[PDB]
Amino acid sequence: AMPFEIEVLLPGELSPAETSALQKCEGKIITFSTLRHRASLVDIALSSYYINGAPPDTLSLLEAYRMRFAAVITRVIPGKLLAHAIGVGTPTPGLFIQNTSPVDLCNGDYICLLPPVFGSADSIRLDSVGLEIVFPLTIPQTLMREIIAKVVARAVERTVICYNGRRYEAAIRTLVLNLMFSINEGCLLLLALIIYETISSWISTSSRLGDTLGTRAILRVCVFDGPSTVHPGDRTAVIQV
Amino acid sequence: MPFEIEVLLPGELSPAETSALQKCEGKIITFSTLRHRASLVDIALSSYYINGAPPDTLSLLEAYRMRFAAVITRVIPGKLLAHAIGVGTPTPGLFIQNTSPVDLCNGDYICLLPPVFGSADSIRLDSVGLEIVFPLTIPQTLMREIIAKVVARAVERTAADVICYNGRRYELETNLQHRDGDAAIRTLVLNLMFSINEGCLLLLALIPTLPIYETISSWISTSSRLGDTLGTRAILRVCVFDGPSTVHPGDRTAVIQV
Amino acid sequence: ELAYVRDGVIQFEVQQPMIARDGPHPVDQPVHNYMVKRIHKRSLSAAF
Amino acid sequence: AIASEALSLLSNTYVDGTEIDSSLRIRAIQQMARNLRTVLDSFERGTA
Amino acid sequence: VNTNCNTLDRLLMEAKAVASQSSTDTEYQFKRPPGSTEMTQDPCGLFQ
Repeated sequence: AMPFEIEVLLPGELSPAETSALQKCEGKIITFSTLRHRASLVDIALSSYYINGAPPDTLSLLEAYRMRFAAVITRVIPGKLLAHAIGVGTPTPGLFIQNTSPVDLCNGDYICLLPPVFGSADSIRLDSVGLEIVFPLTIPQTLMREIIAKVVARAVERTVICYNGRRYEAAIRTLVLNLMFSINEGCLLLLALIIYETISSWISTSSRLGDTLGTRAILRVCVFDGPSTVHPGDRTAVIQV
Repeated sequence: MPFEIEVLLPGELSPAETSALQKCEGKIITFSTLRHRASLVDIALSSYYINGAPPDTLSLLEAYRMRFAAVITRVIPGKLLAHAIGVGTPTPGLFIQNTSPVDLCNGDYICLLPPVFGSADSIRLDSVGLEIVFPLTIPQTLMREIIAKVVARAVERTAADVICYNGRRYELETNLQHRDGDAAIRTLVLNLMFSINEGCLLLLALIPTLPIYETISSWISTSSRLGDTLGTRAILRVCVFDGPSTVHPGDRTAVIQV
Repeated sequence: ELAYVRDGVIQFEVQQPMIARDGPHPVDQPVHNYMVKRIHKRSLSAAF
Repeated sequence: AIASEALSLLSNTYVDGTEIDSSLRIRAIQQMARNLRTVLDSFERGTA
Repeated sequence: VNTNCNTLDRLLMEAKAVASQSSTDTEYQFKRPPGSTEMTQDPCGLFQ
């Protein structure tokens, strides 16, 4: 019952402000290709993702973020980076989180991730090496569907999100090439029922798209001696699973 | 607390059939109920029976969802053992082996499907006469392609089998059908309706070019549990640390419980 | 006396080294090899 | 009867001053004598 | 039983502790639940 560790390799002779930005960057969730104790940096950068000439859009970036391993970054020695690997059943750490999302969160709710569709505002641009390290968001699984469907209901017509009391308001243009007819096919198959290779598409493609947009939560918040509300940009404890 | 199951074996079978099943180490079974004391007939094929009648490929699917899955690891020279995997959280990751000829990657979503590639290694017995069947270990992604095209003939059954992957094409078989597999069709005759509402006629109002939001949320949850009953749900997840990066057929592997 | 004998299996065991790596993980070390071997008898005579 | 490749040991003795005198003599002599006396006690019995 | 030619007497081997044949609790005579352990005695289906 011992914890896992991942050690990131850092280059040398970096400017004394970006290396301070990694002192500003602790508590985010990082996604991992495979669990290895000898890990470089670029492997959790945007460049080691599904690039086919472009950074991967959320239509399959969500599939990657779910298929890939998770972790939480903690204090960083000026030499190396220490981060706790999560997603296996690592027992009872003092695990915290830094919420990286424009949404608000309360105490007592399940937390998951989603690929960004809004911007790239908090990621690190390492202009010295030419490599970008990106991170996901953190939303409750009360809104996993009420965050996805609400932005694309707008994106269907061209071709206010509420939680805790804060009335707040590219990678989508590929996703709608597999959904607009995903239900029109149910409309057609209602007439097609009242052929052996006509049921060969819909049942399988709908199910390839179904498990992935009904995701499950991997983190849940916990506080013993502290507040009961966490705002975007804090360091508060959670519990895995 | 890893809830352990003890399935000790009667001794009527000569010591040869213990080394004839010791090639079946680290393989999964599906228990009807759960208890730390059991017997060998409890998971023989004759226990998966229905009506006293031999089940089909379909009435063998709805059996899995109710019955609990467990991971056996070690044949004690006197008894057996299983790590109840469905509910409890075993901290030491249980080893399985991939009897299905399909290659695995680091981070797959394995499920339980009854054998279709042509043959398996289920063992018979000559003293007590117990036929213990095995399921197969396969990725979810290709399993969803399989069940579609098995129901594609299941809907032909009460009205009037080759899949490509790995550069390979593996056939599947379909037993004689039961006129109640009704329920095997009633998984989607209730699901196809809950995919269309008043916001799905406009989904025909923009067809020649390629109150609506409620159809863009309600359908999403439907799509996840359309096959959760029509099939089953991945119980585990694969991960390797410093082995070879590719898992071949006929060999062990390292997985984790979801 | 290799005459009042039928067969024998003299089976031995070897090791399987394990290069101790960095920070731990579940690997579940192998147990043994235990290969078994068969014995075959030949013979030769003379003429005088 | 006495079996071949074991009748050959009692058909003649070519040993002289054997070093391991207990390996292959008593499992032959006692095993054959518990029979050589059963055939004799068979005559003692068949009279009844 | 496929060993019908390998025995010369088995009736005294097969009639000690056969399992139950019906439920021992129900207000009726239900079938034997597969989670049964009662070794009832049956001379009836012995000779038919």
